[PDB]
Amino acid sequence: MSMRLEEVNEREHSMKASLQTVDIRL
Amino acid sequence: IVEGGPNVISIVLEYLRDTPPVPVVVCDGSGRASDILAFGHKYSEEGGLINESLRDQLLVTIQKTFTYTRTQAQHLFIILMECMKKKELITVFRMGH
Repeated sequence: MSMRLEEVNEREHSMKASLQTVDIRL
Repeated sequence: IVEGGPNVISIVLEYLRDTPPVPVVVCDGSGRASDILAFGHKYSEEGGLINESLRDQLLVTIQKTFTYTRTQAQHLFIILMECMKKKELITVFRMGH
């Protein structure tokens, strides 16, 4: 669960970066 | 250096080219300019060679996180590239023991 939480933290960091970039585009 | 305003970027340049040049460790996690120094240091190639995708990405995170004008965000990206160039003196404390 600790290593898979390291998955969820890194994956959602790309989700937060892509949502912020899409807000700049729109 | 932690957190740190717009001033700490010029402070990193003043300490990067110091007498003699001395290291500037930046602890991330706190945010603001220490995190753009870190997000540089992770993947900025030969320091000042931040590529084009990062150019727009770094300039979005500067113009959004600092809430500064777009000219100032580009200008702090240029001062960032100056500071990032000597990243061998830059160290990042990536917490997480």
